[PDB]
Amino acid sequence: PLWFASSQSLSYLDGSLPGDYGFDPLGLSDPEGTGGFIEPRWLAYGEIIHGRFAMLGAAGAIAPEILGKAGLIPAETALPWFQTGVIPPAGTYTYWADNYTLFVLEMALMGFAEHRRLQDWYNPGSMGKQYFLGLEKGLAGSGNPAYPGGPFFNPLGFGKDEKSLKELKLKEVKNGRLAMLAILGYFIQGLVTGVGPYQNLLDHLADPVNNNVLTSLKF
Amino acid sequence: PDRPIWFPGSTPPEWLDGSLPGDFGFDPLGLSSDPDSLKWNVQAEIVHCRWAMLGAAGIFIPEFLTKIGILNTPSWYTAGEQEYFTDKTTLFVVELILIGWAEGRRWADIIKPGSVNTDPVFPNNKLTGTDVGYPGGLWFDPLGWGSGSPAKLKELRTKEIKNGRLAMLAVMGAWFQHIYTGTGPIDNLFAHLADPGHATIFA
Amino acid sequence: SGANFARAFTV
Amino acid sequence: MRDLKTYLSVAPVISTLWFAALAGLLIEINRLFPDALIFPFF
Amino acid sequence: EVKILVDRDPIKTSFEEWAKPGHFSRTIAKGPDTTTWIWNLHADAHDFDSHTSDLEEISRKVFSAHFGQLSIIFLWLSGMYFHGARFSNYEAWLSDPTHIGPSAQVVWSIVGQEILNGDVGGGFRGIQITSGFFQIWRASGITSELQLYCTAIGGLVFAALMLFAGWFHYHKAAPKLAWFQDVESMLNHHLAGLLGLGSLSWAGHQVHVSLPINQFLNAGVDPKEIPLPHEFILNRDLLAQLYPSFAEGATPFFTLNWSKYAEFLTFRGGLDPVTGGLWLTDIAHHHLAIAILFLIAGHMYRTNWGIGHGIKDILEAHKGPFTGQGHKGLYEILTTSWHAQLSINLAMLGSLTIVVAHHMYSMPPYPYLATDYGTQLSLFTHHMWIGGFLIVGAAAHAAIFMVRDYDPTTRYNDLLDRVLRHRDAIISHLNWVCIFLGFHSFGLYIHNDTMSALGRPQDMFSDTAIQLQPVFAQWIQNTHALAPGTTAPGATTSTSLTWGGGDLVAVGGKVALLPIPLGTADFLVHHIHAFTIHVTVLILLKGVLFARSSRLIPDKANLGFRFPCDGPGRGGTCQVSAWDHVFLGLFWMYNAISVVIFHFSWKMQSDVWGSISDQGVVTHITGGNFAQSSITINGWLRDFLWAQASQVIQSYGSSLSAYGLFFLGAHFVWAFSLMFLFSGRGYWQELIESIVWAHNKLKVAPATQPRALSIVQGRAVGVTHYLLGGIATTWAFFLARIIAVG
Ligand code: CLA
Ligand code: CLA
Ligand code: CLA
Ligand SMILES: CC(/C=C/C=C(C)/C=C/[C@@]12O[C@]1(C)C[C@@H](O)CC2(C)C)=C\C=C\C=C(C)\C=C\C=C(C)\C=C\[C@@]12O[C@]1(C)C[C@@H](O)CC2(C)C
Ligand SMILES: CC(=C/C=C\C=C(C)\C=C\C=C(C)\C=C\[C@@]12O[C@]1(C)C[C@@H](O)CC2(C)C)/C=C/C=C(C)/C=C/[C@@]12O[C@]1(C)C[C@@H](O)CC2(C)C
Ligand code: SF4
Repeated sequence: PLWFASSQSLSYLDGSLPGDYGFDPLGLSDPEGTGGFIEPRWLAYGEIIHGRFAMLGAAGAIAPEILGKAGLIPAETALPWFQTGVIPPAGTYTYWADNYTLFVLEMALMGFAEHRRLQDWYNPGSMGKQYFLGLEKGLAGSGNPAYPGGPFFNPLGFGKDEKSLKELKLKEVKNGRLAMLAILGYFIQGLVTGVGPYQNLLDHLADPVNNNVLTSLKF
Repeated sequence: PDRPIWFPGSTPPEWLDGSLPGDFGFDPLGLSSDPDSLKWNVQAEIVHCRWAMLGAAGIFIPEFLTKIGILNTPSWYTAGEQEYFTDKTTLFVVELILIGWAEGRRWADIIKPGSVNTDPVFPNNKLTGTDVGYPGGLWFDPLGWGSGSPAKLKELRTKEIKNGRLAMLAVMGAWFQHIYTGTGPIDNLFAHLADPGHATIFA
Repeated sequence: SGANFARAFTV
Repeated sequence: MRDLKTYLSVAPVISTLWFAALAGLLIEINRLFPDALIFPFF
Repeated sequence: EVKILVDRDPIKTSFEEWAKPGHFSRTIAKGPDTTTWIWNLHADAHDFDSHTSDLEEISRKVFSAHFGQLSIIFLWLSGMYFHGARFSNYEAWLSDPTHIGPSAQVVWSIVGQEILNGDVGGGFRGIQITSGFFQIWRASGITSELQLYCTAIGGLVFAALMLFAGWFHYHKAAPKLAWFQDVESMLNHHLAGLLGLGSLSWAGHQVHVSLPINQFLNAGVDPKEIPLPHEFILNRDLLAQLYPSFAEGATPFFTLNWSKYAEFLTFRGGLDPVTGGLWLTDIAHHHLAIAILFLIAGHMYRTNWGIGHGIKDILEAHKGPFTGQGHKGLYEILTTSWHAQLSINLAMLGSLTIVVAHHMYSMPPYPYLATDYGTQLSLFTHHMWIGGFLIVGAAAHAAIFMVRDYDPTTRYNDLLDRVLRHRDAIISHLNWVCIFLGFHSFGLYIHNDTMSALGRPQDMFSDTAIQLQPVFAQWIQNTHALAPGTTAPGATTSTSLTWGGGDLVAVGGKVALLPIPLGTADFLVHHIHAFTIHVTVLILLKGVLFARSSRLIPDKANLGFRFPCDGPGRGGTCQVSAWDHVFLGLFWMYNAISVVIFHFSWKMQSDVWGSISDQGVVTHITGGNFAQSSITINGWLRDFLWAQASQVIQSYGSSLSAYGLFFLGAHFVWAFSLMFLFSGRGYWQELIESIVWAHNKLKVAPATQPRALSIVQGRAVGVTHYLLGGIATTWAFFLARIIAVG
């Protein structure tokens, strides 16, 4: 199972990683001359985190449109993913507080989460020592930064068997890559046609020949 | 040693062992690497804590009372402008002399720890305190709560230091609120509490 | 343009 | 902190701070007293 | 193959090294015994090649220094933009550019210097600026102050980012040696990435932002009513009304029928009558073509893949009639030593700057730039001085390489050896041609003066007695005039108006451009230019060639690049090092540049610039006396230096007094330089001895014993002061004259 594998890339890609298909034409994860933010472990961690966040965003950007079209949500609430107030020139919506107040609140909460994550990445078992209202016991981590586990992050006990765990890791990385591609498609479509992706799918299904990339670009 | 620190999971600097009251290993810039620097910084922080604490009390008590109909004291920002029984410069000079005597005594104590513990006029009086920044004696410790076990003393000093830090932050916040907005701090607090959503700095 | 010149002579 | 003070004690830095302070004092004196060709105090 | 190789934390950031000076060199690091130590600590500060010998440390230090320089440049740009935003009259100048003088500096009111706040116009007082920034901002489309504020903030942020990047790359992740020596990837990225993408993006900005705003401005609309630039992007109706072609979108470009875009991508050429500048459509078209060409040309060298070309293969495989084997070991020489690369790059940059100056005065690329005479004069003079300095520095670095980085054992080059083996013939022929050119060119002027003084005006080399016309230049001018009809079917008009024939172009009652005639004076002046250039080339080439060894001193390489002399023997051997040759060539470069700028200034003031009336006649500034008065030295001294200095000296009590003050100060510094240039060290040391005795008599003698400056330091001080004084004199004179009368 090799995709565009090169002689240089096949040397250090031993297959001991989920979704390791030996694909690296530019040789970024080469194991000599590694420094700064270029290191195979950091790159793998970043890929996993990107996949998770992209899956969350891809689900959340397409849920409201479908929910509104099905009639399960009030019409004034269902909006395309760029009319929600992210891009004020495209559109704006009103909430229970100003946009910048919500920005500050999200920044504070995400800082509290992400600084603890970063300190865990730096020192493995340090983060579960200091008193944190008793929660630190569940935040010790499993020693692998990518998959901390523990009661808080693995309450259902999934992936006890090593083979099942490997299969689940492969599923996670594949779904993350798919969601990243989907988010890129969302961005480009919203840049070109200026309409939510669900409406694009509906128009394509209504008449595929008259609705595609070519007709908008005309010729 | 294993006390809580400002940044959990990090390593505290080597010159903050943890014996000092109110310590959390917060000194990224390394401004207190030298010992004399440490002593001067400790004294400055203690004095700043006390002064800012008195200032916060004297700013936030009369203003809150004036929010009620009990008193009619004017706003803290305009206190300097309002007229009094003498020109401001004379009061400034008298205050300068009176505070300068005490500051000279304190500075002499700082340079030489045990040289100004005796009353020059009547030598029967004395100051029993045996630490720089904690004069002791009847004048400054009339109840005698200062003397005690080292653990209780450390706890009390930590409480005083933390209250002082909060007071400094509150005083600076009140000043910046008055200049930026232009209204009494209690008015801003009530406006924020009425509408926590939109009544922020962004407005 | 007057305000820009006045910025130097504020004191 | 020791070496920071040592560097700030070097000749060019001390010289430039001293000359800046002196120039500021002269500038402020000339602004407070606009112009003078003789000493009229005595 | 091609990869990223870095070292983690080669050095640790600590204040311990700051405490003691001179840590780079041990002899400096020992401690100061005399004052000379101080003067050494600055002389070897950036001599990275002598602190160590490993190439890795030198390369890392070079990278960090480059980052620091970039940060400084960004800070300077941010400061200029903020000054334009805050203390300026840009908005007043925008509405009425012809009758308002640009100004972006305001003086305080401390002592009596408030008289420097001259009345430029538009309800503002301040120092008039001649940097040409206002034209740049207007051509960019900026019509407010908030945009300038945002640009200044962005510049400050970029400066901070550059400083952080420099620190990070020196102290945290330092690239390894093999990373630096990968020139194929460097060339590919510098051609395709830096020069192609940048010009393509600028063409995008010009097409999308600058063109519509400038069209609205030229149409006569008030600046405060023009729509904001982003409204053009958001609204297709406005663009469609302004340009119908945009109504079709990007469809034509993908369909290869590009003629639809002929509305705003033209080939007319010439000058725009309204503003006296190049058509912005032509500039955008040129930028797009340049982007395409650079992107195509950036994919030539083989990097990490099968396709491409090898630099070593190209150099080795080239067989020619005159060269032969030739270029064989040049790759190692050019990839091993930094000094060769520095020399080549310096020469190229100097030549490019000179060409830039010529092309920029020939064809004004900004609106309302041609009619501003002070800006044109300042830009031309500044750019030519910069080019001359860079060209001079190239020779010094070539000499450094030849002295300290050349060995024939490990790295051998055939062409370099062949050049070295017959240096005498080269020097002899250069000397002969210099003598002949100078003799003829200056003898013509001397003969003109002598025949003038004797009352024999019919025996001159003039436009009436004996004619020497530059026939080749006139033929070229005629060919360029006739080219647009036949040689350039696409171009509607001439490339520039400087070529003879055509029509005068004037804006707002002031002449912008007209054909420049050529006669005997141009012939003589061009030959003088050639003479000075040849002499400077001779000095620099002799210094470079005879650096390693000479007939007088057979072992000049051991003594080094910077040694004052060898001794009183052999008849005297002062100034034999290549450093002294550079120090000698600086004066001749200064002479040549001064003569060239004088020629340009007088010709432009006499036969191009001026005023035009309603009837149609043109009155030039000096009455067109250059053609008859510039053939004698008396004419250059009387009609140019004496006549045009009235405005400089009679500026006392007015808003131009600083120019007269600088005029006198430059004279003082020029006279001061001769003190170091003429005297010697021994006298000063012997005087310092008596002064030191007088000091020791009163117990105030220092521990660092005073010492007179070394010979090389004395020569360097002399040449620095001389150049500074001359350049400042010319600067003050030019600026005062052209601000007063222009
Ligand atoms: C530098 C160049 C220069 C030149 C070209 C001239 C030219 C001229 N001068 Mg001026 N002059 C000069 C400098 C110069 N002057 C200087 C520095 C002064 C001192 C102030 C004067 C003062 C002066 C005076 C006082 C007078 C002149 C006059 C004249 C004329 C007389 C020439 C003559 O008869 O001898 C020419 C003699 C020759 C032998 C020519 C030799 C050169 C040949 C052609 C060489 C060619 C070489 C060959 C082609 C190379 C290859 C060889 C190969 C084929 C094998 C002539 C037009 C006289 C006059 O009034 O005229 C109108 C006059 O009375 N001159
Ligand atoms: C493109 C950039 C460039 C670079 C990177 C270098 C790099 C180098 N040069 Mg080269 N050089 C250049 C251009 C450049 N040069 C040009 C244009 C010239 C022609 C003048 C020279 C001529 C030259 C000479 C003659 C020498 C070098 C040498 C050196 C090396 C030592 C630098 C030194 O110690 O100075 C440290 C810094 C100083 C001494 C600063 C001196 C102060 C300057 C001269 C004053 C300018 C006055 C100022 C503008 C006026 C304001 C007035 C106000 C202050 C009152 C260094 C590797 C030296 C060598 O030995 O190489 C190994 C050497 O001897 N260079
Ligand atoms: C016009 C230019 C010039 C000037 C100004 C001087 C000046 C001087 N000569 Mg020199 N000299 C010159 C040309 C000049 N010389 C020439 C052409 C020669 C022939 C080779 C000599 C040969 C010579 C000899 C043989 C001797 C001197 C000596 C002297 C000194 C005499 C005492 C005196 O006048 O002090 C008056 C002092 C001043 C006018 C100096 C200028 C003061 C400056 C402007 C003050 C600094 C202010 C300002 C903040 C500068 C900052 C700089 C900036 C980078 C920040 C004095 C330094 C004699 C000596 O050394 O006596 C002790 C002596 O022995 N000279
Ligand atoms: C994380 C991400 C997107 C996250 C989006 C989120 C959270 C969105 C959230 C919101 O929508 C909601 C929910 C609701 C809205 O109201 C608000 C927003 C805020 C909008 C995208 C990543 C997107 C990442 C992408 C597209 C990455 C692509 C990478 C590629 C193609 C790399 C290729 C190669 O690197 C390889 C693999 C190997 C090398 O050898 C060769 C090359 C070619 C270099
Ligand atoms: C003393 C003080 C401090 C305030 C305010 C003091 C403040 C905000 C101090 C902040 C210090 C900071 C943030 C330092 C940070 C760090 O140094 C650390 C700790 C460690 C390093 O490693 C890192 C860095 C970041 C360098 C304030 C005193 C105020 C007084 C007396 C007010 C008196 C009055 O109100 C009354 C009573 C009545 C009014 O009518 C009149 C006035 C006169 C107005
Ligand atoms: S000491 Fe001076 S005079 Fe003597 S040879 Fe050297 S440079 Fe010439």
